[PDB]
Amino acid sequence: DVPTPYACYFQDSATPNQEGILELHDNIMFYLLVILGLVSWMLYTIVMTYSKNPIAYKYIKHGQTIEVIWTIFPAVILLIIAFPSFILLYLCDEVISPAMTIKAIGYQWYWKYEYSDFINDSGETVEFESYVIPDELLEEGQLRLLDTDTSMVVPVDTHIRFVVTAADVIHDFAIPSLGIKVDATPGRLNQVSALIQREGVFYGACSELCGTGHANMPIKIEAVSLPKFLEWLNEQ
Amino acid sequence: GRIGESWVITEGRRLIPEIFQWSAVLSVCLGWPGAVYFFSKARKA
Amino acid sequence: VHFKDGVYENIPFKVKGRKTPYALSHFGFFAIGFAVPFVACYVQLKKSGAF
Amino acid sequence: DEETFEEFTARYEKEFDEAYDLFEVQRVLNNCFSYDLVPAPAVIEKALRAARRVNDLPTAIRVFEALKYKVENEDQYKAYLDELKDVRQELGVPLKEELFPS
Amino acid sequence: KFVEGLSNNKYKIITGAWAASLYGSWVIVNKDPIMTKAQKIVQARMYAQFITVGLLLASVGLSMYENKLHPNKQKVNEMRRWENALRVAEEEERLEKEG
Amino acid sequence: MTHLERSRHQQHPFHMVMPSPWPIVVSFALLSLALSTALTMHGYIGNMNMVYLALFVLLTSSILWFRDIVAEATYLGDHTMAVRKGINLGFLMFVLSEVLIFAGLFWAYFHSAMSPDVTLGACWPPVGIEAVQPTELPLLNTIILLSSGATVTYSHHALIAGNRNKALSGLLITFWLIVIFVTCQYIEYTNAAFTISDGVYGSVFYAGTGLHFLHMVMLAAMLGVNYWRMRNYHLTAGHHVGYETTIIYTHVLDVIWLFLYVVFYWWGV
Amino acid sequence: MVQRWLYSTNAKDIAVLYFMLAIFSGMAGTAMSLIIRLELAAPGSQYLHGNSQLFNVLVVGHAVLMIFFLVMPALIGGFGNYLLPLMIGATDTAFPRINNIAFWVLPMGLVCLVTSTLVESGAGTGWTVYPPLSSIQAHSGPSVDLAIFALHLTSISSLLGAINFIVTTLNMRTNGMTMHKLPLFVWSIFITAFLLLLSLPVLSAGITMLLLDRNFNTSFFEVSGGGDPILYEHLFWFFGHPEVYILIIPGFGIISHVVSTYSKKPVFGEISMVYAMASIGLLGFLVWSHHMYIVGLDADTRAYFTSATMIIAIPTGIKIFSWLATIHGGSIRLATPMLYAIAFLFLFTMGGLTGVALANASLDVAFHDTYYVVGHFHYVLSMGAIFSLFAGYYYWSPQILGLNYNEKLAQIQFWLIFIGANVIFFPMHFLGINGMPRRIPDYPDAFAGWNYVASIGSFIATLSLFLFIYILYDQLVNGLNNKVNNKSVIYNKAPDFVESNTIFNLNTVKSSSIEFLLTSPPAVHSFNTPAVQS
Amino acid sequence: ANKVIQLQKIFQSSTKPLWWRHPRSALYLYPFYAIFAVAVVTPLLYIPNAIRGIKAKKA
Amino acid sequence: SPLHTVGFDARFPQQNQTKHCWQSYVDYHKCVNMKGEDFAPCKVFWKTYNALCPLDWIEKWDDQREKGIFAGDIN
Ligand code: HEA
Ligand code: HEA
Ligand code: CUA
Ligand SMILES: [Ca+2]
Ligand SMILES: [Cu+2]
Ligand SMILES: [Mg+2]
Repeated sequence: DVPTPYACYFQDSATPNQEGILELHDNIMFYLLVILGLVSWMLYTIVMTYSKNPIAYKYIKHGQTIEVIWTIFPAVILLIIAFPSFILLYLCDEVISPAMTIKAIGYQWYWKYEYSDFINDSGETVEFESYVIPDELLEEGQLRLLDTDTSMVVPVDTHIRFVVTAADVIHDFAIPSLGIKVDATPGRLNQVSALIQREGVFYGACSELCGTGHANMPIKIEAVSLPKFLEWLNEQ
Repeated sequence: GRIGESWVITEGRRLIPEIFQWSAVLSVCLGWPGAVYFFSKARKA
Repeated sequence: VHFKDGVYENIPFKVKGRKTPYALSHFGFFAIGFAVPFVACYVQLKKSGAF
Repeated sequence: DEETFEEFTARYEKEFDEAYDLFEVQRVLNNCFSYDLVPAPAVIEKALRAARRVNDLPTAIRVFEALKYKVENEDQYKAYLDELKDVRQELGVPLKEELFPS
Repeated sequence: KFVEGLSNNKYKIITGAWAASLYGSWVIVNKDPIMTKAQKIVQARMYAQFITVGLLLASVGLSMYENKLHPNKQKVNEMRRWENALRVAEEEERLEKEG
Repeated sequence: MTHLERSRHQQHPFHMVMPSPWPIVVSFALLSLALSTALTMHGYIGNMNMVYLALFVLLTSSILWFRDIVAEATYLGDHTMAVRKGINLGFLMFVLSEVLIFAGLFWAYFHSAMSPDVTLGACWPPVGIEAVQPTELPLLNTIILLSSGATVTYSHHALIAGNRNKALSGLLITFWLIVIFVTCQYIEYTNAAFTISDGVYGSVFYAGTGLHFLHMVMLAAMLGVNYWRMRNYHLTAGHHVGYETTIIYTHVLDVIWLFLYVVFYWWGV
Repeated sequence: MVQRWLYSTNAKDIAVLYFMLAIFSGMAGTAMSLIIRLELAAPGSQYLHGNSQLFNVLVVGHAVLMIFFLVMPALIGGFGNYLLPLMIGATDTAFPRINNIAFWVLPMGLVCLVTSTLVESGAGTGWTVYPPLSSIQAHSGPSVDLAIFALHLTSISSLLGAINFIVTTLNMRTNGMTMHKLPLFVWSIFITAFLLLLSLPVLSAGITMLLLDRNFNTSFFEVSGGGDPILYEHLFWFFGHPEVYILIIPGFGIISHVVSTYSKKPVFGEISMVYAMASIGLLGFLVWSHHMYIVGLDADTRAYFTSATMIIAIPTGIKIFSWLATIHGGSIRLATPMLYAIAFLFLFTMGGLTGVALANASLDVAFHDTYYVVGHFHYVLSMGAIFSLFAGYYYWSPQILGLNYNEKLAQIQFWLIFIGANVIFFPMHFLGINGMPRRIPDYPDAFAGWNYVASIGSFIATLSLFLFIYILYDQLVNGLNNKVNNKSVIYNKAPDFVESNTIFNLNTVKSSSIEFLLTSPPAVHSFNTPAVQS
Repeated sequence: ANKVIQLQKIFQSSTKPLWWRHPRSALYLYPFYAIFAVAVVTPLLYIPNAIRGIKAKKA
Repeated sequence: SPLHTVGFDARFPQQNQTKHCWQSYVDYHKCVNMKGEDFAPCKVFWKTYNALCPLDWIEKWDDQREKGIFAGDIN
């Protein structure tokens, strides 16, 4: 939900997409650690038993019965790591019957959010701009370069569809613990889905070089239960 | 024939210490940030 | 053109018979290269009023 | 090479018999110890006689140093030293360990 | 009948016909070798694109053979697309009124 | 020949070129061209005299380089068979690089046309744009290119066949047909409805056919220098490699003009 | 003195001019990376008083200088122009005036890049100069134009040299050398030149399109007008992945020479190494959209691109297993090129395994524009290509200079850069997996912990670079004395176990290429009569 | 008018550099060095105004 | 739940949805010439374009249809 100092792993998941991304990453890292242990063990044992070898076996050049094996074996380990990757790829793309759309438009160094479903009693579209709290006006306890003045509030256990675009340059709507990363280019509208499984607040940032205010461009998502979402939306 | 000591003994007494040396070199080559985190204040010690 | 052979004749710069020390030319060749981004930093900070 | 061990020994016996100077006997000895086999006793004997023909004594010591490095055990080395003892004492070459005792 | 069925495969048959004419004229120009390979390539290609430009003006000849079939297209199946996109909004409006 | 006299030659067929100033002169001309256009594009230089001077220096330095190449090939006898094969291979790699530039431009056209935007109207050619019809002048431009290739082919084979008047006249007809094509492209560019600023259509159209236009004006230049060297007896019946490169250049500009024709004028209207 | 070096027409002089420019620009790029990494050491403004534009301009300069002005003119420009004529037995390259202008257009790209820095604010856009940031609305002024002209002059150099290389090794091979009997470094420069010839056109087209968009009111990538910046991403990265295989393939050749001459046994399956390099070069044109996994492609687009990005792990795996097989059973002589080659064989595989983590578009949504990607590519760049570049210098420098280097200082320099580079680039995976984005001058305070240790490692790396500068000084001044005393390795191959010290003296060098048989510093006319080979 | 043998006998039997061996080379080479010498140093004079930010006078 | 949204459509089931909002906009504005006022399913198009197309684009396109510069066929 937030980066921690000296961390070395993912942020804690909140969507099924991110919890699948974590499992695919660990499944890949399994066989990656097998291959790393193999080649590092060979690279250790060879230079520790043949640095002190005074006769070089200079007639070993072909090895036919094992070149085919170390061509074939990387291919089957590629197949094994590629089997769940295709399943996740073709699972994360379907945006089937969402209960909410939210547009996120990246301007130069603010984001502009727009709930556009008219489920309100007001019946009008809800938009607001969320700027970074500057460093001199941070009241005490606030997270530097992460906190904003307004927030994007989303209900939990709801299929949400984020439609992402930009206005002037290319930005990136990215939240890692939700596991959404989507380029905001000024010509087109992309979409991602999410289902938030737990309430809380999740931070993200513009992951595309927007210019001189690129570091000062954060995303803050408060996921609440659906009553509290409704009473938030009744104002703005 | 198979003259002399067995090959499992001959190569076990060579390969056993290099396993431990490889373990030490690999853990200092990969787990060297653990030595910084252990002395950092984020561990609260 | 027939050119001179030998050990020091393959380099555009003079090393052995000089009236100045060679370390002057050698380390001032590389300190200029290390010092181009500092000239860059100085002029783009003087243009932005930080100095 | 799909060579059997016997074709190796019969190739290198007649290869050691046709070396004619110190470059050639050292070269042939090098590329017969650069294989994945300790040479048979017969080709080591032919190597000793070849180093006798060229009249170089440290190559006939380096033959035994090479097969010490080449065998798997020290009892394989002592088996070579058993029935290569007669040719070694006839030529009169010393092993390196008894020449430079540590 | 067949005419539009391979007249929307129109610029995908003529490039194949170009490739057919060059790589077919190649063996007829290469069967009598005394020229260098470059002169054979340039003469086979010189025949082949005379063939493709003649076939391309036969292409516009077919283009007005063919749309006395139905007049004023480039919009009369934007008619199709918009007409059934229209009443597929109709199929949704009803059983959300009655569902 | 004897060993004593064979030792007074090169022992290998390759051209050891004498040291020459034109690499560093063309490099400084490209520097001056870059630094002049990047400052006249933004108003730090008053007029275009610096860009004009830089392009003039660049062109004359290239001309002096080509003059030295002509001098080496004709007046010193330095181009053996291996050097000829190498020059032909280098020109073939060059024309492959330029075909790949055109493939990038065709990629730009296709990425704009395969599924167009919504700001043009899901339409190609866009609304309001009056496209160039492929029947009137570009048909004559295809005809005078397919015929220019046929002229330069008999000019080449009559240069090999010993004829002088039948090769010079064919080269002259080829050169005049190329400048007929260039003036017809100028007439189309003047009497065209859309300009290069009229959206992505004018962008990709004028990019592709204007790069072809620039290649054709360089083609007219090298056909002219081939006419000069054939009239002044530099070109011979067995050793004419700059002429051969120009023939290769005509026959690749022909086929890429055909691809520009059928894509930019038939499929894209 | 002006005709040998200004009017130059021999390849061995243009190679050392390439090398001087490469190490000058590498000092420039290392200074820029030191400023970047010094600003990134702690949260808040540290050394540049705010001013994130200057940070972005320095990142642009660092990337462009280190790629197009150090690694390409070092590897291709220096080592290819020097060694490929000497290893195919050519007297010179074909087209030598082209070979001279392909050097002399590089100082002009350098001066226009430096004045691109000095005009209005510099071009802070990344090295992938994406519109609409790189346009005229978001970047007003002549900064981006001059950066584009720097890329044009470097592309002119690397295209002319590529044509030169292709023709001179298809045409000027000596009289026993068929194409199957080429050295592996010649095959490296050959395949690299084809990748250059096939990829630099599309880059030149894309950035000329951008330049016309900036200055001539045309709209290729302007949305209000009909453009699309994804077209720029396609046209750029169709060059951009062949560019990074161009950066690594001569490194593969240098490693295959070094590993074999310091294992004292030939490369295990040489023709399969040639096939593997050719397959990497061919497949590198089919993978370009793995840098575009986020932009909004289809699912089948991304499925094909994960498949094609995955199946390039097979020939690189063949090469790396062949390197382990050609050091197995050897007689390893632990000299400085061998130390650099073993460090290549470890750290390049770690970078490649993070590369196959990135190859999955399913997973690259977690890692795109993070410091994980920065970790992958700085592994395979500053530990693949820089380590093979250092290996090539320490492998060929005493032969082609005539002056030996201090061996102990060289090994100190190796261990310092091997420590320092690991300390920079290994915590970047931790930062990237926790979510730290790219190209930011300032970060949230939770990323301070690994950023500090990375910028501590930066000083170790530049200290080893300063040590390398001193090693160059000691080689140029005391290089004739390093042969006399025992400060250097004179023979890179020891005698074999039964080879006498006097029988070694008639056959001092035992190489499979001509480069180590020549006279030290090689003659201005090497190969008067042509070399001959069975 | 077929001067090629007469020009071969000049270009081969000469001491001067190859771009100087023709008799008319002083007519090309002396203007070109002046035009080149102004063409390479006049943008370098405008480099400081471009650094300072001074645009030229147009109105 | 009172929460209801545009569902996915078989014409555009991929990630890019520009021609969802543009097509539903041009479909809505080429209703009301052929269809007219107060027609019950042209609010299907209305909910579809105003739920996923941004406000800048909507007001730009409405300005362009008052210009005569709109690149669709709604007359
Ligand atoms: C050639 C490739 C190369 C090399 C070697 C390096 C080397 C280094 N780089 Fe970087 N870097 C890039 C290519 C490279 N980089 C690219 C492409 C980007 C992307 C820019 C963008 O995002 O747009 C980038 C961006 C980048 C970032 C990400 C910042 C950002 O996203 O904005 C960081 C992080 O600190 C960084 C730091 C460093 C450091 C500390 C080194 C240190 O390793 C320096 C230490 C290295 C040496 C000391 C090498 C030896 C020096 C020589 C000169 C060799 C000489 C030898 C001979 C001539 C024989 N550079
Ligand atoms: C030195 C140049 C170089 C090399 C060789 C590579 C090698 C590879 N790279 Fe990398 N890459 C870059 C330079 C390079 N890269 C640069 C500069 C960027 C960032 C550009 C930018 O954004 O600015 C980048 C970023 C980049 C991306 C884009 C990610 C993103 O931007 O979001 C991807 C995506 O797939 C990628 C993957 C790979 C893969 C799969 C390989 C493979 O070729 C690696 C193959 C090697 C191995 C796989 C290890 C050895 C093999 C074995 C031990 C066999 C057994 C192993 C298996 C079977 C897996 N890298
Ligand atoms: Cu918005 Cu970066
Ligand atoms: Ca900072
Ligand atoms: Cu890539
Ligand atoms: Mg990105």
